[PDB]
Amino acid sequence: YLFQDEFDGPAGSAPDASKWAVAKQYRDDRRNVFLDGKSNLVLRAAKNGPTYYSGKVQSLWRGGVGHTWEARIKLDCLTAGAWPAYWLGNDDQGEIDVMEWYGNGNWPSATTVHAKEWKTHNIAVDSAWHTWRCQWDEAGIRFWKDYVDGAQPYFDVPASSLPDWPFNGPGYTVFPVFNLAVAGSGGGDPGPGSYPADMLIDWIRVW
Ligand SMILES: [Mg+2]
Repeated sequence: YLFQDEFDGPAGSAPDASKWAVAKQYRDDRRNVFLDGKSNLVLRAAKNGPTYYSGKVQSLWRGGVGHTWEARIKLDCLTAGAWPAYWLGNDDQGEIDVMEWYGNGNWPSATTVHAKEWKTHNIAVDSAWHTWRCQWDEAGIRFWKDYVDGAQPYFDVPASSLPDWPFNGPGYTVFPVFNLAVAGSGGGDPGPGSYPADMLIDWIRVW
């Protein structure tokens, strides 16, 4: 693999500090961002009195065009207020939102490519383990859920379809992000929700 983390390690420990920056409400607290000892990174949103704390990690590694990206994710957080997301970010222009689920009761879970000009596709996601695959090459960006050899992508965004396509710029790269947001537009009010809520990631691989 060009980049991977299998999130192996003792229960309660931090994700690999050579690969991830833990967002510092997000906090760098092992109660909210921790390896579970069973090969998963856990991002946990928890209520501390009136206040919610949760977790987010950003990859220190950035990858460019021509690769396939896949993560295995379990959403134990499909509740009001919660907003789990797996995305490939860029500081400047563009974003690949591989998988988002919204706790606001209004927006369907979806995959979205942003050029600046965006394309979105609704996805179903429940609380079971699923894999989420993104191939991003010169010609476009396409996606699979629970890939098996020869499966067709559920969503294909040709580079040509978005005139302001940033992704073929020289040296353009993206960083993987996993986060479990609470409230905001996508999460809605967490009051009626069930906390603590967990987003689990078994692995991310890029090749
Ligand atoms: Mg693992």
